[PDB]
This record gives sequence, structure tokens and C-alpha cells, in this order.
Amino acid sequence: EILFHSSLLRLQVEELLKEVRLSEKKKDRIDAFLREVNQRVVRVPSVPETELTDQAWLPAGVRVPLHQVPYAVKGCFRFLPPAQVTVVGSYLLGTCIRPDINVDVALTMPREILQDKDGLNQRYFRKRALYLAHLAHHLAQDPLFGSVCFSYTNGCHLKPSLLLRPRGKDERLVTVRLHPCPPPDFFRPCRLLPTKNNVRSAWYRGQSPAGDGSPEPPTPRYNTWVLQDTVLESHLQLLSTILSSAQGLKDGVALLKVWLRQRELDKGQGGFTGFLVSMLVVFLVSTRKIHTTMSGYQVLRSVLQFLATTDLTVNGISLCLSSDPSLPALADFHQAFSVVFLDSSGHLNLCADVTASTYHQVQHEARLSMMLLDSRADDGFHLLLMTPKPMIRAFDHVLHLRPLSRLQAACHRLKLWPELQDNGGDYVSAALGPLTTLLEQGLGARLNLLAHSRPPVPEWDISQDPPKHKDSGTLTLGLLLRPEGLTSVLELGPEADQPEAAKFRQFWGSRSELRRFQDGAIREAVVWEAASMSQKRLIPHQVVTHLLALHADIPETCVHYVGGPLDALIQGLKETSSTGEEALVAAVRCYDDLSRLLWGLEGLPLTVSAVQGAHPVLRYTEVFPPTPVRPAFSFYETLRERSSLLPRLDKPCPAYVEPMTVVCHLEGSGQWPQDAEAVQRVRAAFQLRLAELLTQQHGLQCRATATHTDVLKDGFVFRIRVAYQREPQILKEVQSPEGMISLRDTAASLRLERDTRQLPLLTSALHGLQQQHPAFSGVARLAKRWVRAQLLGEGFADESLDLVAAALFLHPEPFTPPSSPQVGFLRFLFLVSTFDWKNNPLFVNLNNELTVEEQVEIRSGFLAARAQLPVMVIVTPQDRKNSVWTQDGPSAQILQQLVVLAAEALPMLEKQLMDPRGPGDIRTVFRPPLDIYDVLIRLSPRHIPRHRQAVDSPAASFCRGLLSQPGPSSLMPVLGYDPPQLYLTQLREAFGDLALFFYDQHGGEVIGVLWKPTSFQPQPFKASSTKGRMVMSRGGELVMVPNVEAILEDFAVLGEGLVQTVEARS
Amino acid sequence: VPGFQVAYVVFQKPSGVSAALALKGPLLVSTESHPVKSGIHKWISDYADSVPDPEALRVEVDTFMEAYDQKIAEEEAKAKEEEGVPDEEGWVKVTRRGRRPVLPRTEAASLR
Amino acid sequence: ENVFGVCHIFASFNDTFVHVTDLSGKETICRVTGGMKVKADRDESSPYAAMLAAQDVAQRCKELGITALHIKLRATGGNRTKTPGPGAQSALRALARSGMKIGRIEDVTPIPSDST
Amino acid sequence: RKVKMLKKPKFELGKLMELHGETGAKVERA
RNA sequence: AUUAAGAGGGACGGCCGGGGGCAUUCGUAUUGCGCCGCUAGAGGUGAAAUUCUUGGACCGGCGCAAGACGGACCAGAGCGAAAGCAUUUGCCAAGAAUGUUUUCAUUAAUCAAGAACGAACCGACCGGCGAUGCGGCGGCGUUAUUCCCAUGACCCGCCGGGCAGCUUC
Ligand SMILES: Nc1ncnc2c1ncn2[C@@H]1O[C@H](COP(=O)(O)OP(=O)(O)OP(=O)(O)O)[C@@H](O)[C@H]1O
Ligand SMILES: [Mg+2]
Ligand SMILES: [Mg+2]
Ligand SMILES: [Mg+2]
Ligand SMILES: [Mg+2]
Ligand SMILES: [Mg+2]
Ligand SMILES: [Mg+2]
Ligand SMILES: [Mg+2]
Repeated sequence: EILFHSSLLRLQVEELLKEVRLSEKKKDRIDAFLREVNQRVVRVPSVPETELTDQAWLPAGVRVPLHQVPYAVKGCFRFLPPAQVTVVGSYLLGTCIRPDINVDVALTMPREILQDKDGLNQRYFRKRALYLAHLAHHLAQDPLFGSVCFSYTNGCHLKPSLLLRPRGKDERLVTVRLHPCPPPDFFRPCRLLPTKNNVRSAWYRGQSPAGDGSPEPPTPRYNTWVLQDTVLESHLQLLSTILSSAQGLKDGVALLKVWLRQRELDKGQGGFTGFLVSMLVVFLVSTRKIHTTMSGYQVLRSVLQFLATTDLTVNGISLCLSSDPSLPALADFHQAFSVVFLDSSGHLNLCADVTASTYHQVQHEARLSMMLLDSRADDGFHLLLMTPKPMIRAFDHVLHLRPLSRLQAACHRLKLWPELQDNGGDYVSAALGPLTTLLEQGLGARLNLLAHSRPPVPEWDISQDPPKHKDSGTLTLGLLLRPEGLTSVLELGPEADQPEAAKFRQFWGSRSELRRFQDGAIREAVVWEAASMSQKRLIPHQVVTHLLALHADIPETCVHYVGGPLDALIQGLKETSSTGEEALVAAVRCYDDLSRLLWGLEGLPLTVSAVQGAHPVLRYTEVFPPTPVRPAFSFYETLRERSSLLPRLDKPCPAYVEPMTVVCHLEGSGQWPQDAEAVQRVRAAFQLRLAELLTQQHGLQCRATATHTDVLKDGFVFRIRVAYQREPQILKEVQSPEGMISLRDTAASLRLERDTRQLPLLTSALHGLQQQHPAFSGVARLAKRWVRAQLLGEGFADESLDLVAAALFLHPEPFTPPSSPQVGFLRFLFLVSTFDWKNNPLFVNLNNELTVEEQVEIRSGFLAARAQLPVMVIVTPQDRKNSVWTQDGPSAQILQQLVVLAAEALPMLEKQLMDPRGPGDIRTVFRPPLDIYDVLIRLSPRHIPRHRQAVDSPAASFCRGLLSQPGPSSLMPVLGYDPPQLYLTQLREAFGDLALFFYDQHGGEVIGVLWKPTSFQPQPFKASSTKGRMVMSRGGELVMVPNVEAILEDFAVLGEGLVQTVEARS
Repeated sequence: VPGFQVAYVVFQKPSGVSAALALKGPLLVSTESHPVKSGIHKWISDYADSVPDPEALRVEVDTFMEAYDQKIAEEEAKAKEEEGVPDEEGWVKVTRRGRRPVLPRTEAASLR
Repeated sequence: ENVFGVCHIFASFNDTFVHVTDLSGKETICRVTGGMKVKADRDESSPYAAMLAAQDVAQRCKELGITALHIKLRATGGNRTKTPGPGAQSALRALARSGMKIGRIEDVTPIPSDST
Repeated sequence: RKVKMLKKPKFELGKLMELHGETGAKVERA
């Protein structure tokens, strides 16, 4: 019902609000604290008039929080107690977010301690800093405050702030920021235009006092900062009239700040804060977009429309209702600032610190949020406001600039002297703008969005020097790749005739070169060196390295590209060129040739009707793609009755070859037997006939078996299975004793339908999905590697991991579809850790085929019959009401074990990638603990064919009997032979009821044995339970116990030679 | 793949059975005269016999189908003889071999 | 090998058109009508005029490398007659007389299914 | 008797390269 | 009062039909429009002349829009009281014949008046023989075969009501 859905949305809004708001009792205790702060601040001693340069009157233990780089000034200082104390901010406005509660107090400076010319050469900033220094000294000794600290207000390094927190209990309850402010009408608003000057060049840089030269450059950021203090009380007055009266407007503001918090768009210098949306909602109330009668959800809806549709970098908006002829124009602000907003006083940009890159990225998030808002579906509220979006998980590649001291030289290479003079000495924030624009224009085709990290606001205690710009933090850039345009390895420029070619030569330098093509055009072009798909994915690394060195004098050593470090986990020991996409395509082309060979074969009694592949290789999900092989004659011995080789006793285990299953359906006919075991006979005859014709017409090596035929073509081995359409129906025939024959599902019948019908459909469906998303193969293969490395490969089917990986690309509602393997793997770990498998089935909408009406009906049936379904339920359009891929899937135990491991591995892996230094060991999360297992079995690497696939490379390899030279082979190699898997089958059948075995199929050298606690308890003699159980008489009665000592030597006996040693603990 | 199994063993005389119950020994399975193969040695020997003979496979398939077709032909001939032909006590068996179509004895037909 | 082209021969009772295009029929190689050869409205559909038009088209093709032609014979169609005109037979003969090789012969006369 | 094409997907180069199986040439600047 | 008419009414069973209504849908042809290629003509006649064309007519290719129409399959076949009825699919109501050991029990026939709709030789003259459409019954044999959907295609005999022929009394 729509009423139920609306009520659910109302309930979801309310429970979020009560969590994020503050209680009444906390408000009272905060109110008592601020009254105590008011009493303390008003009782402060005064000092006589002193020169600003004279700072010896400061006692030891307190330092000026400004760095005062040009020390010569022209002012005098006097301290007086504050004339007026006013609480400003959002505390009295009723919009405070729970994790961080802050209260702002404005201190009105007396008129008699400030001079008319204090707005020049940072004199006011110096006086304000010394005012806080005197207050910090006198308030430190007071036992009321648990901690007192210095910090930056409004993200400005020239504006220090004072932090006070209470002692003992409630120490995390609230913090108070103390903001000195000038008298209301002290300064002239006309003196603080973006086009006017307030810092003189002779004082800032020159040694001469009146050196003549060019007119003084305007200082818009300096003017904005000075006016920022003068208008502190005005914002609260406007918001009280408009926002305090109407409830629900507060709800929308609170929800929007949570939305900004989740996407990490509020904190840092120049961030889009919750103060800004307070003015944005006021502007919308001024217009007809918002009226005061909506709820909080509608306010969130209305604001998000404005952000996604309005660009503030070209068309600024004004909050000033009055339109005076002698009023500042918006054109001037656009020339001075990247983003233009306005207040009732036109001089206040109010957004002078937010960059164009920041606003574009906020627009990007707003557009994504509107698509979820417009679409009607369940869990949309959870995805919109509760799903975190860190930079590492929202961008395909991240980039680190390790030494920020080099960024100062970038300002020297470029022309930012007026801008460096305007913002004091902050070279980091000055060059952030031009560098992003420089990189954005050079990466236009290969990128969708570029973002930069914001430096955190420092907090340092009294009696320490303030932090420098060099040690502010580390700079990180986020890149959102465009899937189209990554296929090309060239950047196409203009032709050499028209004169904008010279412009192209300027931007790229020596790498710009002349090229001619088949179309007949002479053209300027630049060519990179990228052979594989992975190398083409790292083309922007070459772009950013070349451009930064050429145009910013930033060496390549200062650039750390975090792109595909995980690619080594799905590669060879030393092969970093490709991740395996080229090998998979070659195998697919071989399969297509074989299908065409079947489609045209003559002499068969029944013609071929359908050829379908049912192997992970054909759907690009094989972790290690195969290669064509040529057996060595001397490494084996030969039967000479059949063209089949056998492994030798003295040589090590041969190379592993896995045949790929192909399902073939013949022409329908009515001459087939109606008996279950007789159809098995006809199928076996078809296996023999198919092998005989294939070797006669095309000279292919074929081996016929009762269930399949193995064909060697182009070095690849294919396993061909012939299936009969009505065979599953025959297996369902059950004549009942009363005398009526019916059709009932059977485990054999269900297995046959999965192998011949359901498996080819999923393989073909996932094959098509890879075509739209080239990054699907890397994510899926890496996901299997991590699961199998944690020794939890048993219980997780190959198809189940493919389907959950496909869910990332088909339903990435918070994000965009992944374009790099590393970002998909992080989202895969997040999905496993956070998904509620108990109350939600995973939907994989393969090629649409399901609408919202069918989804809610399936969801309704899911809760009605949850107990009959497995712990993990995956819903596909082909397979609904059941999950055939997880019926034999994970148990309740190992499912929770993976969630714990995934929740543990995610924080350390993201920390490794976000470290400015290189990752210490990318294989840390791929190693198992090896502590909980009762018995550990070690295997000899001589008889492990899949040993190059190990996580830890051994760097030494045995001879496996393969020929390096390509060519044909006249004989069948060894197929599907590995001692580790043969050993596991023997163990899991003899001791399956007693213990559990854990192994890694990719290079595993250890088998973990865990005893079952229930089986080891004494039991009475049951004849069926005497498998390895022995007779005790300690209690005077005959009971059964496992024979631990005899089982251990069975581990050595079974697998003789393969087993190296047996160690048992506890 | 074998695991833990049970054994039924038959001797010539019951006297040997009584000796088997009275037999007390280590029961070495592998001796120098009669070694028992295990490990990689056994699996290689197992992979040797896993490869089948196409001619032996073809003979069994043809033999089974020849027997199966003969059984089917006998049943059809017997049913053709028995169609119609009321027996004692006046009973006629309804079959699909007649000219009037009949309702099948299936669950799907009954529910329909 | 032989380089192939498509030749369209529209043969009305009033006029005869011979037109040679590529395999896709989108690019025009040469088009000569019956009226361009004879300076009389009586003989626009005459077999003599069509033969002259065919020779001029045929001679055009050889220097371009065209050696074989596919022929699409077409009449007025529609509500009118579906019979090839007098110029059709002479023009097709002249193309073979000029040494041009002949591919498949198809009629592409538009036949209406529902009478108006 | 007849097959018609109604809708085509987005043109992708790699799909065609399976069915059918550049940087350019160098020119010296003056 | 009895029976339950080779009198009539109703119900039930499986079918059958270009019967009617509402929506939905496809197919060529024609015409017009938009773009690409080419270049002096195209159209019409007994001969011409009205018309269209270097601002590109006609011809060749691709796509779009509009108004009609529903071929061949199509029969002396079928349906409706008549006038009349032909692409696909869904829906609504109606109907003939056949099958019936169901039900009522004379409730019927013909009709001036009146009412609904309405293109643009002769005569209830007994029969017969062939085919033909639907429904039913029986059958030696062929032919497919039934998860659902469906139990049919051909041949032979028989019973009814129809569309028509050829003959007879
Ligand atoms: N760009 C700006 N221009 C002018 N004043 C600003 C700007 N940014 C912040 N301020 C001022 O900073 C003061 C401190 O409040 P602030 O904006 O930090 O909100 P807050 O109390 O932390 O609110 P919330 O909890 O809702 O995020 C306010 O009085 C506000 O007017
Ligand atoms: Mg604040
Ligand atoms: Mg009666
Ligand atoms: Mg009826
Ligand atoms: Mg009907
Ligand atoms: Mg009908
Ligand atoms: Mg109808
Ligand atoms: Mg009939």
C-alpha cells in the first residue's frame, strides 16, 4: 500500500532524526556550561598600550597562533574585556548533528582598542590573534575546562580560534569555539570589494617603503575574510525569522547535513558545509521552489534538484532582494572567485573557499541521488542516507602527492604571486585550483570527474608553534574513469594546417608529433605505449606524470599512482603486462571455431541443434586463464594402444590441464528409448560416434568416454557432453503404490537440469555482461582469489561468487559501475560485510527481465517461506522462488566466518591504499591465520601441479613436461590430474563425519583439519557409527570414541609421498 | 573412492571361520613379497585404467540395445494380442491402443 | 576475378533508362537515357536509341575496371502494365555485344498486392 | 521467410573485431 | 385424470462459423517530405500539347509521415432474419446443428393493425445416386505423439440437419 510505504518513510525519517538530534537534558547541561564560560571570559585583566611588534609582555607558555611572517607592522595593541558576548551558530537555530556538537561565541571588540587603518597589512588579524592569546593564557589555569586548544576557524590559517571543553564527565559532550569580532559598523563595506586592495606590495615583499610600480593587485580573499567577522550576527537574525518558525525545514537541513556527512563533502578547508545549505534553503524559500509547509523529505528533494541542475561556476545567484544601481555586479565576483554565491550584503561571497572541482563533484553526487529519489523501490532511504561513500571506494584510481614542499615550486613555475600574496603564505590552496583545471583539460576524454582531498583542520595545544603548510597533511586526487575512450591509445589533435595545431604543440611539448592515417589526413598526435587492457587502464598515469613535470615542475618521484596493485594477485610470478584478458579471448575464439566445426559435421544420425558452453573460462571468470600446451614425449610414458599419455613414477607431477565443458543438443526425434538406463546407452553410442567422425574429418585427437568426449584443438582441451531434452522428465516418473504414476522432482533429475540447462544460461548471460563492462572479469576473478585464500573455498560455488560480483555492476545505486578491478573488490568486501542475508535476498537483474511489480511479489514470498530457503538466497530472472546455486552453498557457520573476515580485511586494505607511502605488503589480507586448526598437514611442492598459482611465489619451479615451442600435438596429454584434490576426496569421505578439511586450490601447501566436537564425545555402540570409533572401559561401560592416534597415521598412509609431515596440537 | 567399509567373507568350511575368530595377529597388509600400492603410485595406476577402450565400450552398448529392443518388441506384440478380448467375469481393459481417446492416469490430467 | 556492378534497366513504353551502380546501389557510375541519343520524341523508346545508350554506358565502364554486370529489369508497374518496353531487349543485347560480362538476371518490377 | 532489425545496441568496436579478423605513419617536421 | 407427440419451451455436454461489438496489431502498394550519389532532360500521345526541371526534375539508396485497401490462399465453401460478412491478438454478449433413458406438459401454426431492422409451367411432388460442411457412432490398417499446451492427420461403413447438382415419381 502507498500509505504503508509513506508511513514506512515517515518512520524511517523519525528514527534517523532522534538518533542525530540531542536530548533535552544534554541541552540543559550545555546551557549551564556556557553560562559558566560567560562568567569566566568577562573577568579578565587589561593591559596598557603597547606596540604590536613588542610581544615580550606575553608570558612563557603561550605562543601567537599566526606565524606573523612579515614582522614589521604599523599598529599598537590594547586589551580590554569583551563589550558584548553573543552565542552564534546553529545551537540556538535547532540544527545540530550528533557526532560533533559545537557552540560559537562572538566576542565584540571595544571600539577604543582598534584603529581605523587596522584592515591593512594583517593588522586586524594580528590584533585578533593576540586577543585570543591573552584569553588562552588566563583561561588555561581555570579548573572548569578539561582541555584548551587552538584551531582554525572557517578554514582560514590567518584566523585562529579557541577551543574549550569541560573536565571529567561530559568531556565529549560539547566544544565551544571562541570568535573575536569587530564592532558592528567598524569597517567600510566599500573598502572590501574583490577588486580593491588592502595589502601593499612594498610592505609584503619589497624593502623600499614607497617603491613605485604597477597598481596594487586586488586581494579578494583578504577582503572576504575581514568582512566575514562583521556579519556573524546578521546570519542568525535572518535564519531565526525564516527557519525557526516552521518545523520540517529544520528536518530537511538536518537530513542534508547527514547526506553531506556520508559523502565526505563537509569537513576540511573549502568544503561544502551545512552552513551553506542553510543559506541555500533560505534562497529557495525566497523563490517559489520551497514553501514553509513541506516536510523534511520534500526539503531534501527540493534542494537536491537545485544542486544537480544549477551550475554556480558560470551563473551565480544572489540572496539580496534589493536592486540598487550602485550595487556590486556578479561579473566581478566571477573573475575573482570560482564559485559565486551572494548575501544581502553583496560584498560577501559566502562561498569564497569552495573550488570548482569541489562543486562539480557535489553536482555529480546530486545527480546520482536524484535518480534514486525519482525511482520508486525499497531500501532507497537506506542507500541515500546510510551508505558511506569514502574517496577510496568511490573512485577507480587515487593519486598521492607525497611532498607538499614541492607544491611551492609549482607556484613558482606558474604565475601565482598575486594569489600567494592575497592568501598570506598558503601555497597549497593557491595551486590546488590551477592544477586540477590543468589535469582536467588534458584528461577530457578519459575521465568523467576529478576530485581532490581537502586538508583537515589542525588542532594544536597552547605553548606550541602553529602547524605549517608543509605538514598540514597529504594531498590525494580521485579519478573517475570513463569506460569509453580508454580503448584508444592516442590523443587526437588537429591537422597541421589550421593554426590551433600550434596550441596543441604547446600543451604536450616534445611528445606532440605528426602522424598520417588511412583517411588521408596529416595530424598532430601523441602515442603512448600500452599493449594489454590493464596497461590501457594506466594511461592516465602516463598523462599526469608528463603534464605535471612539463607544466608544474613536479618530478615523477613525487607522484605515487595507486592503480592496480592487486593485479599481481591474479597474475603469474613475474608477468605484470596483462591480468589475463588476452588469454581468455584466445580461448573463447578457439571455442567459437569448435562450435562452427560441430555446426556442419556430416555423418551424424541426428544433426546438431544447439552448442552451449558451461565453463568459467568461456564467461571470463577463470582466476588463472589457461594457455595452449605441448606435452614432452620423454617426460611421460606411452601406452601405444591409445593416443594417451600417463604420468611417470619418478618425474614430478605433470602440468595441470582442465577440460572445459560444452553441452551439445541434437535434433529432436521420437526414436529415443523411454527407459532411464537405456538413454544412457544411446548417449554413450553418440559419444563414440562423435569422436570417430571428428578425428576422421579434421584430424583432431579425441577420447570417447561414457559421459563425455575430450577433444584437443589448438592446444586447448574441450569436454563435449551430449544431452537429451526429455531425459529430466523421464527421471521424474514415479509410479506410486496405489496405482497412479506422477511426476516428482528428484535429486538426480534436479542435478541433470542444472548441468545441461541452467548452467549454459548463466554462462551466456555473464558472457554478455562482460561486453558492456570490461572490468567485470577482474573483479570476479579477484573475489574468488580472496575467498579461496582464506581456506573457505569449500562451500562457496563458482557460480555464486560470479552472481554476487555481477550484482555490483548491475545495482550500484550509491556508486557508479566500476571501471577498475581494485574498486570493485573493495565494494565486494563491503557488500559481504554489510548485507542482511537473513531478511533480504540478493537481486541480480540480468538484462532487465524483471519489473518492480515482480520484485515486490518475489520479496513478499521470500519472507513467507524463509525457513525452506538456504542461508544465502540469490534471485535471478531465470531462477526465481529458489536459489539453486546456494542450495548446496555455504552453511550458517562459514557464512558468518566470511563476514567476520571481510569486516576485518576491509579496514586494513583501504588504509594500505590510502597510505602516501607504498603498501608494505599487498598480500597481507590473502594469508590465512593457521592457528585454530587442530591438525595441520604439509604437502610436498614436487607433486603440486598448481604451485605457480600460490599467493606467496616460491621463485623456484619443477619441470612439468611442457614444450616452449608452439605447434601441434599428436597425442593426448594428462587431463584433470592433481594429487591435492584426489587426496581431499579420500579424506573427506573416510573422515568426513569426524573432521572438516580446509585447503586452498591455488598453490595451497597446507591442509587444515578441525575436529567436530559432537562426534568426539563418547557414544553408545551403533554399528553404523563404528567408522574409526573404538571401545573405552574407563567408566565401566562400552562406549565409542574416535581413535585419534590411528587417524593421524592414516593421514600419512593415504597420500604417501604427497604428504610431507603431520603436526598435531592440543 | 573407498573409505571405511564392511566385509562379508566366505570360507570353504565352518572350521576356518572358527580359526578366523581365534586368529590373533598384527595383520600386516603390505609385505615385501606382496606390496600394496598407495599414494602417487596408486593414482598413476588408477589413471592408467581410467582411459577406456572404444571397441569394448561399443560392444556393450550394442549388446544392451539389442536386448532392450527385443523386450520392447515382445511387450508390444503381447499388448496387440490382448487388446479387446474380454475375459471371464466380463471385464474389458481400457488401453490407448483403441480408437477412442482415453483419459491418461496422470496427476496433471486429474487436476485439469 | 571479375569486378561486379549492378545495372538497372527501366523500360517504359515512353522511354528507356539504363543505369549502372555499385553492389549496394547507392553510388552512381553512369546513367544514360534514350532521349539523350536521338533528337526526336517519337524514338525515345525506340530499340535503336536504347542500343546507343547501352553502348555509351558500356564504354564508360571499361576504363573504370568494371567487367561484369548484374541486371535488374523493371517496368512501370503499379496500376499500369508489367511488360518490359521495346528498348529493354536491344539494350541488354548491346551490353553483351560490347564485351561486358553478364551476371544474374532479375525482374524488379513493382507489383501491387492490393488494387486501388 | 523474413528477418527484420528493429533496435541495435550501442556501437562497440570490440564486438565487431571478433567478427572480422591505428597509431599511423611517421612524418618528419619541417 | 393418463402419456410424454419423428408438436412446442428450457437446461446440460463437447464442438463449430469472412455472425455482431469494443480495443489491439501487421503487410505491400501509392503519395508526400528529409538527406546522399549523378547530370539534361523527365512526363503524355496516333502525333502532339497542358505540366515538372541547373534553386537538380526523372532515375538509384536510406529513413519518416499520411489516406485507403486486406491480394494470391478463396471454393458455387461457411455465417446471419434480410440488407450483408475476410490481416493478428485479447475481451463481452448471442446462435445453428449434433449428443442426451434431463426438465415443463399443449404452452402451437398463419396473420390485416402495430413494432425493430433495412444496399447505394406449377404443386410439402414418394424416392435414388454421387460428392460437400458440421456433429455423432463403429472399424483392418498407415501416420505422429502429448510436463504445460494438447489427444489429432488419412481410409472405410452408418446416422441427422444444411449449401447445391443429376435424375426420377
Ligand atoms: N563562508 C562563510 N561566510 C561567512 N560566514 C561563515 C562562512 N562559513 C561559516 N561562517 C560563519 O561561521 C559561524 C560558525 O557557524 P558554522 O557556520 O560553523 O555552523 P555550525 O554551528 O557548525 O553548524 P552545523 O552544526 O549546522 O554544521 C557562523 O556564524 C557562520 O555565519
Ligand atoms: Mg559552528
Ligand atoms: Mg417431446
Ligand atoms: Mg449448449
Ligand atoms: Mg467460439
Ligand atoms: Mg466466431
Ligand atoms: Mg471479430
Ligand atoms: Mg466427419
